[PDB]
Amino acid sequence: ACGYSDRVLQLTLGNSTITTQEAANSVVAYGRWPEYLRDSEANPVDQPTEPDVAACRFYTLDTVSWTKESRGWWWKLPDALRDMGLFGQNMYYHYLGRSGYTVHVQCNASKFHQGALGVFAVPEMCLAGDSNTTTMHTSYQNANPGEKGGTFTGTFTPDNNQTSPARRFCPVDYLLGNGTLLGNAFVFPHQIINLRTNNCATLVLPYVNSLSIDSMVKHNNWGIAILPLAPLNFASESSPEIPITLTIAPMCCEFNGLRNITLPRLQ
Amino acid sequence: ACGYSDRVLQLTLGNSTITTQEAANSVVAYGRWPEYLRDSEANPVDQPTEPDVAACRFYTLDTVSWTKESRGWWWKLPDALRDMGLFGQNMYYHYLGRSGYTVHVQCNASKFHQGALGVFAVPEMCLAGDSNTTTMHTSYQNANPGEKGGTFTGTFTPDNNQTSPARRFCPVDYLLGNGTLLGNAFVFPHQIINLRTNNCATLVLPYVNSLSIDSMVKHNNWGIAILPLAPLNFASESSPEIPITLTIAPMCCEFNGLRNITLPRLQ
Amino acid sequence: GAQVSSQKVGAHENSNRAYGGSTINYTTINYYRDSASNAASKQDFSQDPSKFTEPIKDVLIKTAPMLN
Amino acid sequence: GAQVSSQKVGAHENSNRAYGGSTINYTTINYYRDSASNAASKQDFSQDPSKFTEPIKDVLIKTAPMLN
Amino acid sequence: QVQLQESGGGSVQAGGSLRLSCAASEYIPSANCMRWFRQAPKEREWVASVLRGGYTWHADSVKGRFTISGDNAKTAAYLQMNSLKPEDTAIYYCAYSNTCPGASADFRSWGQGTQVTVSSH
Amino acid sequence: FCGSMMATGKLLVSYAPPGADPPKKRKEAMLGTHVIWDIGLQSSCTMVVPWISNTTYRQTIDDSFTEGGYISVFYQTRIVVPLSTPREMDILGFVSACNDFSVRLLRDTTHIEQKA
Amino acid sequence: AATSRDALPNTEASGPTHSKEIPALTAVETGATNPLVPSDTVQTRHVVQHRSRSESSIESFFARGACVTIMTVDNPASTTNKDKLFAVWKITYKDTVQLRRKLEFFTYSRFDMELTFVVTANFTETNNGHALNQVYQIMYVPPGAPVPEKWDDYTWQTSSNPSIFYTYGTAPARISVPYVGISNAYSHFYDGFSKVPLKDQSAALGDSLYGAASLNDFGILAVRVVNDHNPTKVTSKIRVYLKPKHIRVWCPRPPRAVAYYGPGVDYKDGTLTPLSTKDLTTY
Amino acid sequence: AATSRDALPNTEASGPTHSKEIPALTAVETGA
Repeated sequence: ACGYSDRVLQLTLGNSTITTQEAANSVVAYGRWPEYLRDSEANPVDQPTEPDVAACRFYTLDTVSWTKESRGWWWKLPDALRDMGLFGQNMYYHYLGRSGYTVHVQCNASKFHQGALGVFAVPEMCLAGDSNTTTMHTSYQNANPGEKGGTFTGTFTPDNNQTSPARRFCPVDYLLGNGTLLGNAFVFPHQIINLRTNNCATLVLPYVNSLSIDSMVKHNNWGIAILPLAPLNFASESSPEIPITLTIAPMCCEFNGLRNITLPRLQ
Repeated sequence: ACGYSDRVLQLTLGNSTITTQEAANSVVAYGRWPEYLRDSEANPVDQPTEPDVAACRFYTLDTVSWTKESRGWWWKLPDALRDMGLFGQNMYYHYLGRSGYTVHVQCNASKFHQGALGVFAVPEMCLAGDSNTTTMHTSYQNANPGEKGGTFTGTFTPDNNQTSPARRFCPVDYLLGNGTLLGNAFVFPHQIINLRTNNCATLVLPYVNSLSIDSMVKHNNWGIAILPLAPLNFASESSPEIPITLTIAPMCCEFNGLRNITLPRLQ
Repeated sequence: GAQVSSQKVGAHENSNRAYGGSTINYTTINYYRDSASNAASKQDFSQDPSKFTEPIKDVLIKTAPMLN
Repeated sequence: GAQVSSQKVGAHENSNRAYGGSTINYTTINYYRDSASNAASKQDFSQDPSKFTEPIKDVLIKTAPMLN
Repeated sequence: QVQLQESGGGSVQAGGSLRLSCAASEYIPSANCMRWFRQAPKEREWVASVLRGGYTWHADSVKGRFTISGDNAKTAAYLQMNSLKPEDTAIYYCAYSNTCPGASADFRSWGQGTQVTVSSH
Repeated sequence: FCGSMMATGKLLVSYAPPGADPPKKRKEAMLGTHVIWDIGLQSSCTMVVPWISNTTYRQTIDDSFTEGGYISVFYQTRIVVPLSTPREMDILGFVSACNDFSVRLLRDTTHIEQKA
Repeated sequence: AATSRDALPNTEASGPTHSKEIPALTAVETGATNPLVPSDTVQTRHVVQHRSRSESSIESFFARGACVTIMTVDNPASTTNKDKLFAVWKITYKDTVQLRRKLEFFTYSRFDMELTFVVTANFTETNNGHALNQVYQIMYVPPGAPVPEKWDDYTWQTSSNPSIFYTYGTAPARISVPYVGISNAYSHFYDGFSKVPLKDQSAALGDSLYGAASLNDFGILAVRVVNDHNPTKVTSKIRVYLKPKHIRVWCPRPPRAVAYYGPGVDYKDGTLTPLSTKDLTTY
Repeated sequence: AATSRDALPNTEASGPTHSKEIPALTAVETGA
C-alpha cells in the first residue's frame, strides 16, 4: 500500500541512525530482544548504572577489505567496543557489566559482482590456539584485539618457538576456528550477505551468559564471525576489492560495582 | 528522645557515605535543593544522559594544610571535579552539562586549638587578575586549576613582565579576590568551621546559572572559597598545622550533545 | 503420596481385561527428601523450533515471497 | 501412617505433568518404636540471632545513636 | 613416539642447589600426572609426584628440600633441589602418568635421565 | 577507635570491587564503596561491603574467578591530639555477616589436623 | 501442552495447484529456514501420523551413563620405602571423548548428577596367596579441604566430606548430586580469562589460561583401599559413570568435528581432516 | 515459623540520604 518493505529499514539508537535499502529483514537472536536485569533475576545489590543513550548508540569499527584471498574475520563483544566512547568508559570503571547488541554488518557492491558472506553471532565463541605443545595458552592480549579484530586462516600452522611462544589463536576457517565444521555454523543466529540480494546483515543479540551479570573485561559474551561462503568475483577482474564495515550498538547495558578505572595490559 | 542531633549527621550518595559527629546543621543554598531539568524549562532537544549513581557520589579532592600563615584557598565547580571518575568523563564527552553539589569541608583539631574558617559558595565567582596593564587576561589554564585549586593572598603584586605575562589570578583575601569586602561574603551561602564548635561544613548547592544548561568545560557555575576568619592557634606553639579536606558530590547531573571527547589544553 | 501415571503402550498383549487396553498405569513413590535423588519422570514437553528456525523480526508467511 | 512432605525443587526437569512443577512430594514411614531410630527430618526452624548479636538490655534502634 | 627430555643436571658440592626440567616433545592429551625418580645401585627410587596443580607429594628423604611445580598448561615439570646431600647423587628421570598421585616404578617408557653428582668436601 | 577522649580525626574506610589495580592511594580508594568516619562520642563505625559479585556464590579459597575485591583504610584528615596526650593509639576491627549471608556445600576444614 | 511423546502432525491431502502462492521460493539470506511440508511441493494423501519424538527429548538424549576416568592402585614388595598407595583424581568430564562430545552440542546446562562406580580388582604375580574381600573409600574432597598426604593420615577421618565405603562384590555404588554450579547454569564453554592482566603489574602476575574458570572447579575424588597391607598384591580399578538427570540445555552449537585435544577447544595438527573422498557426481 | 529452607530477606531499593539518622555510627562497647 504505502510501500513498506523488508528491504528498506531504519534503525535509530541514541543519537545515531542507520538506513538501508537492501536488507534481508533482520534477526533477533533466539527470539529474545535485549532487556534490563529483572529484580527476580538480580544479583549484585548496589544500584546499577544505566548509561542509556550515552552508551546505547551505534559505533562504527574500522573498515576491513574483502578480496579473493580473504579467509574471514572475527571480533569479540564487548571487547571490540572496549574503546568506544562512554560505553568503553563505563565498562572499565565497573567490575560488572551486561549488555545486548545490535550488530549491523555493511557491504555493498554492484549488480555485476558476486559473493556471499556468512555473518555469525556465536555465544561464547572460544577459538582454538596455535600451539601443539600447550593448550589454552593464547594470551589475554591476543585473545582481545579490540576493534581491529582478528582473521581466520585456511591452514593450521603450529607455533614451534618454544622459547618465546606467540600465544595466539590460529582459527581455521572450515573448522569455524574451534574444531567444528563450518557448514553447521548456521545453528547460530546469522544472516548471509549475498551480493545479488542484499548489502547488509542485522543481528539483534540479547545478553547471553550463565550468569545475570559478569565481568566484561575478563569475558566476552558474543563473538562475531564473518566468513566468505562464496568467494568474491567481479566482471573478469583478477583482483576485485570491496569494503566491509561493522557498526555495533550496545543495548540495555547496566553496570555494577564502581571503583577506580581498570587499566588493562593490552599489548 | 532517641538522641537525634544537629551535630551528628550521615550523608549517603551513590556508593559513598560520610558521617560527622560535630556538624553545625547544614545549608541548602537559597533554600533550593538540586533538581533535574524540567520539561517546561528545557532547552536542548536530544535525550539527555543522566549518570545517576555513577557520577552522583562523593569525591575527595587533595588535602591542603592550614597554618598560621595560610591566607585562604579557592576552587571552581565543575572544574575541581574535572578528573573525577565518571563525572569527569561524562563532562568531557558532552557539549552541555548541568549539576548541583553537596560540598563537605572537613577539618578537625582539638579542644585546645582555636580558629575559624569561612566556607563560602559563590555563584559565578569571577576572580581578579594579576596585571595592571591588561584586564580580563588570566588564561584558561590558570583560571582552571582543577582539584588542587588556588590560593588567596594578603598583598596585591602586579605582574610586571610584559614580555611573557603570567596571566594568573591575584586574589586578595580581604577583597574576597574580586574587589568586594570580605566582611560581606556572608551574603553568599556559607558556614563557618569554628574549631571550638564544629569540625565540618556542609553546603548543598543547586545548579545556578542564567541558562537551563551550559557548557561545563567553559564555565564554572560555583566557586568555593575558604578563608581563615580567625587565625590558627594551638597551645603556645608557633607553628601549628591542621589539614583541611574537601569532598564534593555532584547531584542531579544531566548532559546533552554527545560527541567525541574534549581534550583541553590544561597546561 | 503415590504418583500414578499412564504408560504409552507399544506392543499390546492379547488382553483387554487386564493388560493391553484399559489404560496401563504405573506407580512412583519418592523415597528421599532431596529432589536430586528422584528418578527422571521423562514426562517432558516439546516446543516450536521457531526461535532457531525463524528468528526473523517480521513474521514469515510461507506462501508469500521471503523478500518483499 | 505415612508422612508425606514436599521437596524443595532445585533443578527442574522439562516436566509439568509429572516432575518439575506440580509440587513434588516424598513419603516417609517410621518402622521402629523408638524415636531414636528415626531418620532426620531436616525440616528445621531458624531464629533471630538477637540473643547473641544484640544482648543489650535497652533495645537497639539502628538509626539512632548507640550511646545516648 | 612420545618423548620426555630431562635437563639441568650437573655436579655440585653439598648444600648446593639445582633445578631439573622435563619437557615433552609434543603435547600429551592424557598425561597430567608427572613424576620424578632416581637411582644409584640397581634399584629405582621415587622422588616426587605432581599432578596438574597444585597438589604435590614428596618422599621421606626429599621433602622440605625438594619442590616440584610444573606448568598447568605445558606438559612439563620442574624439580628444585635445595640443600643437596652427597646421598642425592643419582640419575634423575621423568615419567608421565594418568591420574596417579601415587608412585610406583611401573612406567612404560623411559627417557634417558640426567646425572646429578653431589660433592662432599 | 581506642585513643583518648581528647584525640580527634577522620578516616576513610574503603571497599573496591575487584578487577582493577588494588588501591594504594586515597585517590583510588575514594572511588569505590566507602565511608568517611568521624571520630567522636559514638566510638565505632561500620562499613557494609555489599554483595557485588559475578557468580551467585564465591569460592571459599583463593580464586581469581570468584575474587572479592579490596578493603583499605586511610587518613581522611589526620589524628590530632592536644598536649599531654598520647600521640599514638590503636584501632580494632571487627567482621560479621549481614542478614543476607549464606553458605553451602559442607566440607572438611584445613584448620585442624591430627598427625599420626 | 505438547508433550514429548505426542504424535507428530498428520499429513493433509493436497491436490494440484496453480497460483501466486510461492512456498518453494525463499531467501536464506534472512537467516530463516523455510518451513515447508510435503504438501507444499507435491500432491499428498491423508496420513494419520503415529510417530513421536519421545526418544529425542533432551532428557532422553542424555539418559545413558558414561565413563569418565580409570583410577588405580598399587602395592609394592613390602613397604621397602613406599606408602603412598592411594588415587586422587581431579573431577572433570573432559578426560574422555564420548560424554564430552555429547555435552558440547550445547553451550550451557543444568542437571542433577548421578554417579555410579564399578570396581574391579585382580592379582599380579602368580602366587598361592589369598586376599580377603576389600572395602574401598571413595571420598569427595570439595575445593579447599585438605588433600590426603599419606594413605593413613588424618584426612581420611572424613568429618564433613561425603564418603562412600564400598564392599567388593556388591552392587556398584551410586549417589546423586544436585546442580552444584556457582552460576545459574554450568558453562560448557567460557570465552575468557580468570585474571585481567593490569598494566601496572607484571605479565606473570596477570596471567591465566584462556577459557578456564572456577565455574567448573568441582574438586576431587580420592579413593583408597581401606584394608591394611596384604602380603599378596592386589590392583584395583574404579570406573566412574555419570548420568545427567533432570537436565536442561541452552544455545545449540555445531558438534565437535576433529579429535579433542586438551580441556580446551584446541586442535592438533594432523587431525584436521574429518571428511573423506567422494565425487560431486557420484551417488 | 521461619524454616531453615526459607529464602533470606530481599534487598530493598534505597536512594540518597541526608539526615540525622546515623546507621553507620555505633559503639561496640555495648557488646552489641
